Amino acid sequence: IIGGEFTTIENQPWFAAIYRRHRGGSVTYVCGGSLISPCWVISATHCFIDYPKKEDYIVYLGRSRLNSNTQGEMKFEVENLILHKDYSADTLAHHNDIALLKIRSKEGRCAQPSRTIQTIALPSMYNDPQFGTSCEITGFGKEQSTDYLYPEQLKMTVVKLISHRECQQPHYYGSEVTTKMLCAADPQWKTDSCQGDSGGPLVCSLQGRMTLTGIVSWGRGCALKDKPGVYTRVSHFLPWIRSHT
Amino acid sequence: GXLGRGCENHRCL
Repeated sequence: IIGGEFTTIENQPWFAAIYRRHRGGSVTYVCGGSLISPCWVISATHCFIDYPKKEDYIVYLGRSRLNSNTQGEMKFEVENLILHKDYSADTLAHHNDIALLKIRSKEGRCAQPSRTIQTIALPSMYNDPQFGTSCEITGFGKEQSTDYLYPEQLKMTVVKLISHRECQQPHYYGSEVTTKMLCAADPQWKTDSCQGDSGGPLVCSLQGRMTLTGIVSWGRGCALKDKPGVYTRVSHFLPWIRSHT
Repeated sequence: GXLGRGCENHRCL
């Protein structure tokens, strides 16, 4: 996404677009993801939990448009789909909402770095930006409530990190938000991630290094007053990421 | 019911 700007994949080169092939052969967009190493994309478990058959998924890198080709784009199959075993969902909140996709081209190759395909750095253990930090989100999600199709062009926006203390206020999310989550929103509630942006990156500049701080996970509505976007706090899951890769 | 971020690619969506 709501608000923000249209972007191109060269400005977001770690961005992974994940689709699912349906019975009958139609393909639909599922979620975003982030390239963290040449063979590994990180995303959200909630994006796959209802259809956990890895053969059905297609992952694109270097892609700026939803339904047309981008020069330099690479297409991948999923070799291994790793969902978090302690994933659960409440009415609003999603817990341990993190997934790993090992990707492989039909030739058995991983991603080849380029102008439009790059990895994003992971954060260090229990190291996050201070609240109030401006961070970027990217995706093909809804631009407004009334959208019935996702936008054709990739989008990005900038939101500010919100403290756990603020996010757990009773008119925010109360105790439904936990310390393994990060909240972020626009101070004027004019821009946010929305449906279809799940799984995609929340990127902050840490020590001059662009870092994957969060994964789009949940939220009530989109750009709704006092209802931030909620993101999986990547820095908490480093042991899980390290043990599964 | 099950709408928005968290509910992509769900039967309940």
